[PDB]
Amino acid sequence: GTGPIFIKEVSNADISMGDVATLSVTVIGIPKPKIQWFFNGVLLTPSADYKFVFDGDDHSLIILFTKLEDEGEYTCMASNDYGKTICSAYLKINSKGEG
Repeated sequence: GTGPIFIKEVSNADISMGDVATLSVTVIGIPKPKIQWFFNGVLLTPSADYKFVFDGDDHSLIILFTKLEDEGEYTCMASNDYGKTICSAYLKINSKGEG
């Protein structure tokens, strides 16, 4: 019965606008921790262009069809009966446009 531990924390990433953005972690703990993702501190929910996927101990956030507005600080939080643990990364979206 241990708190959650990030074996693999999220990494910063640089993406061109429109490409797929991914953030990945590996987490362990008993009971199996639950994963949540935040953008500049606000909870993200699954939708057509955000996928919350997992496989075993691995979790990923997948952002399809990125727009400049998706640039910012993404936080992974893992939670179980014995604690809560976070890690964060910066997603930079290199964009082209006109005012």
